[PDB]
Amino acid sequence: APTAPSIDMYGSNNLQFSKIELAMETTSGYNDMVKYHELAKIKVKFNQWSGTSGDTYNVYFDGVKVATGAITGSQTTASFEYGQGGLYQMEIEACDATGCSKSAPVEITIADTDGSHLKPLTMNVDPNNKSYNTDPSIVMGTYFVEWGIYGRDYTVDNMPVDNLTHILYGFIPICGPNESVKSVGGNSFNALQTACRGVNDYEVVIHDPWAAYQKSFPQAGHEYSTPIKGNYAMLMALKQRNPDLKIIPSIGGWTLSDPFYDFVDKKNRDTFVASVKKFLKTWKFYDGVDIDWMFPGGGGAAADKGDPVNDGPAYIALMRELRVMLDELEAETGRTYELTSAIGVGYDKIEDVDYADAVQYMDYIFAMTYDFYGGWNNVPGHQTALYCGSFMRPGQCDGGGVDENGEPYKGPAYTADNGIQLLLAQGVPANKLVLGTAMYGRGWEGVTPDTLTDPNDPMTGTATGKLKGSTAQGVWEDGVIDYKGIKSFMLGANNTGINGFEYGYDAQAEAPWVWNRSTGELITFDDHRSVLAKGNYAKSLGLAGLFSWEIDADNGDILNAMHEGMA
Ligand SMILES: CC(=O)N[C@@H]1[C@@H](O)[C@H](O[C@@H]2O[C@H](CO)[C@@H](O[C@@H]3O[C@H](CO)[C@@H](O[C@@H]4O[C@H](CO)[C@@H](O)[C@H](O)[C@H]4NC(C)=O)[C@H](O)[C@H]3NC(C)=O)[C@H](O)[C@H]2NC(C)=O)[C@@H](CO)O[C@H]1O
Repeated sequence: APTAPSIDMYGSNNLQFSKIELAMETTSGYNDMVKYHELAKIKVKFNQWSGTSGDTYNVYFDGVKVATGAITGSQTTASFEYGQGGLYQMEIEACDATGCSKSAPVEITIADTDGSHLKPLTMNVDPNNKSYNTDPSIVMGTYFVEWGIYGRDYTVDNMPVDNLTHILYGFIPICGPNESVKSVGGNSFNALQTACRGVNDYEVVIHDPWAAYQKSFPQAGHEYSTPIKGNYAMLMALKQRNPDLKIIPSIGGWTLSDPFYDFVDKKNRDTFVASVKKFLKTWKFYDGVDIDWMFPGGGGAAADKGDPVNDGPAYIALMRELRVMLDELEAETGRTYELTSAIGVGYDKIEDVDYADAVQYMDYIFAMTYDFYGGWNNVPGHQTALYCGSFMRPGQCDGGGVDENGEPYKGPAYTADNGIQLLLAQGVPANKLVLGTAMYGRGWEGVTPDTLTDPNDPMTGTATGKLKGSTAQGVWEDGVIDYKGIKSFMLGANNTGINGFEYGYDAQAEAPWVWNRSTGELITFDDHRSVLAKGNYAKSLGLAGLFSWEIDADNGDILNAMHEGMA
């Protein structure tokens, strides 16, 4: 037998290889920054500085032969390709006529976007998040936002993953018309332009590559040489920790829906669908696709867009086409992929789509049963109520009555049940509907007692403007506040109200509020009681389960109540 091969670690790139190349120190176009390979190029060097080198080598991964070639001289380079990610015990064998000798086993790392090379993620979850034995068949979803790692300081390892079936990752942009992005500020439009350089219109990209895959997280063991970092590497590790968990990219959202309006042309859908397939092959930790178009027929961020004739049919066609594409992926991989959508529940949004048609291709509809009322005007109301509140006029709930000016209502009032019933009325099965819970409040100021028509219902008052405050109190935008902020600064330990605020609950609507009489500050949100009511409602109707926006804003109370309501 010849001399046993000795691995040259430096000449073998410390045995670290990757199926994906990701730019870490620059920012450029998506296709410039991200290069995915179906086969990793492996290059291992070994030495035989004494005795006979032999004639032939064999490379083994966990005892399975993966390469073979010739040995010449004391130095040998073994170049081959390998397509499965993970950690393998590598042995290199040298053979001649007299026999074979093997190197000592050493670990080789081949990175892939399924996280197979990564150890399961260690968590840092707020202990206020409780442990539950909820039926795994019940949907328990939430949104994790890409930008939450900044001011909100909320990272993947903070998620109460044991209390979730679905993580929706917001948001994936589509290259093309995106004027609505400018309303965000923070240089987000320019960031999108950069990402889209070298990318065709209607193809998906990553908006924030720093957050997505570049940022080094010490809790995930990231270092300079780590081939995948950021939120994505952490989500990959999360898949290893919780194998039954579904992680789904959310495409669009309020600010990134503009390109959807061009899906009336099938050519644009074709381009999009193909890009999504590429995206799911590149990022293997993702378990499907979620479409967040706000909204078919219009009424979204872009006032100049919306086609009530063609948008709904395009939406249905998109779902059909996405399902065909996902079926291709299922055939190629043996995996199961999910197709979902978050949708508006206002009567004027629901009416623009035949969801009975669309839903045949879909696993779930995430019914966005919030944002019913808010700081966009000075009219108080329950933003996420199950039913019509006491503040509503007779006939307002169903929409058959008349407003202040004598003008008839144009449709049923904005409530969760009104939305759900409209979807059911179309023929959508209840077991595909997921009910939305809010982990945030919307709010006003100047709703002082004198503005109220009913003195002990602040929802009958009138605002002077939006709720204002600091990010310390969870106010990231005027008129919007994190639930955990409401709890910390308005509710207090026993939900009795602090800092001039009082707690109230509309039993008719199933909706809480906090009201400061002196400042006129009023906040509408979901709390333990209303979320219990939502869970009991979801069970009674046989809905698929519950979902929420956004997990960073919860302190545990809301997700806790979601589980307790579905018990
Ligand atoms: C029932 C019904 O039809 N109601 C309508 C309301 O939906 C509508 O109010 C609008 O509601 C959407 C959904 O909640 C909301 O969209 C959110 O917008 C914020 C910014 O305002 C986004 O958060 C930002 O995201 C960017 C990236 O895009 C981040 O960089 C930025 O840091 C984030 N800013 C903050 C403060 O966190 C959210 O991502 C986005 N949510 C979703 C789900 O996409 C709009 O803001 C609401 N519009 C207004 C004007 O308030 C209402 C008004 O149009 O009309 C009702 O009829």
